[PDB]
This record gives sequence, structure tokens and C-alpha cells, in this order.
Amino acid sequence: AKPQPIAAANWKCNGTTASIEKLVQVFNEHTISHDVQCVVAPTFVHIPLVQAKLRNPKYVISAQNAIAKSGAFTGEVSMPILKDIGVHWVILGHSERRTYYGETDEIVAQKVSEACKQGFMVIACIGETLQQREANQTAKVVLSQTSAIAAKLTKDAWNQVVLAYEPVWAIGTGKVATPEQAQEVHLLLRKWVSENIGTDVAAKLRILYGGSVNAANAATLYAKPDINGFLVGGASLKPEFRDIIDATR
Repeated sequence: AKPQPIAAANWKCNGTTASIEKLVQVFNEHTISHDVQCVVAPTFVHIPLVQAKLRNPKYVISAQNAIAKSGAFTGEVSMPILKDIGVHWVILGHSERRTYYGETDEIVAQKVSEACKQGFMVIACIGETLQQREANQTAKVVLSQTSAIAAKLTKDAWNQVVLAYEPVWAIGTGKVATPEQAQEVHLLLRKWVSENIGTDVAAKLRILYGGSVNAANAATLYAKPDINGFLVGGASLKPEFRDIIDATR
């Protein structure tokens, strides 16, 4: 009944040629025997290296960010440029970009809309801060983030969308959400999608959890009915990513 799971490696701003070659070999030698979409998101400058070395058939390569259009945007990489180089997945609205790099709900929504129009699969990130959770604002926050994205999408565009719920207080902190905490948010997100977008859209939508996922906590998170896989930061730089993938069996 669950849709196809996703196991996504957000390498963030990390890697050398040598370390990437070693880790890609690890990923290649791990034979995956179930239906799962694996994703690796290296830094922009490492995309060609990963494209040349990654051969595991369960994997696609994703960018960690993009802007919508080419032009006079020194330092940025656009969606047409990624498409031309063969990258058709992108992570958008990651908490680090919302916090450090000026990505408001509306800016994220515009990027997601443009990526969908350009044929990308999009991992769109949402999630509340510790302060918002303590103020009992978790649902209002994640639904505001999601509805801002939804307002710029047609119903058919949702076939390209994957949501990643990452409580900000769980990102890199060693304080993973409990299975109950994660499931509660995934449930309310799917209910909103069901009632506002469509029951069919909601049944097919992948909602991933991220924030301190590791190989030992992944299977119990995946056992929850509304969790469809993981967006993985620190543990995706390590060979234990193999067991995180296999925790989606």
C-alpha cells in the first residue's frame, strides 16, 4: 500500500575526489534487492565525478539547490544547466538555505514550481524549529510551508514532488525525532494533501523523514505507516548508508 520508498543522501558541503571515489564504490558494491529509489546529492563541483563513477541501478543523482533560470546570477547554478548536464532531481528549501541563505516560504515555493515545470523530481523540505514546536506551532508551520508550495503547483505536478519533513532541532544535533513524533507530522501532512490536493495524490505522495537518521533507528521509523523513507545528512557520508537503504525493505 505504501508508495515506492526513497533513501536520499544529502552530502551537504562535504567531499574530496578521493573520499567520493571510495564511498561511491561502497554504494556500487551494495546490491539492493527491493524497490527503492536511492538518491545521492553531491556538491555541484562533484556532480561530474559522481556521474562518472556511480553505477548502482537503484540510484539517481540530485542537486542540493538551484535557481530557476540562467543569466546574470554569479555563483549560482540554474535548472536548465542541471538538465543539460543530465541532473533531473533537486533538493529545494533545505533548512540550511531557509535559515542561512534567505529562502522564505515564497522563495522555496517559486523554486519548486519552476523545477516541476522543467521536469525535475523535487525533494521539497519543510519543518519547524525548536521554538515553534515548544509554542505548539508545529502543524501550523509545516502546513504553511506546504500550502505555500501547493499554491504554485497544478495537481499533476505533484507526481514530481517528494516532501521531506526535517524538524530543525533534529538536523545534525543527534536528537532524532521519535517514531511517534515523526508519524504524527507525516499523518497531518498527508491528510492536508488528501483534502486539499486529492485523495489519489495523497496515497502516492512520498513523505520522507530527516534529522539524525542512522542505520540503527531507520527501520523503526520506516515501520510507521506514513513514513516513506529518509533524507540523510551525516550518516550518508558513511558506509552505514547501505543499512539505511535496507531499512526501507
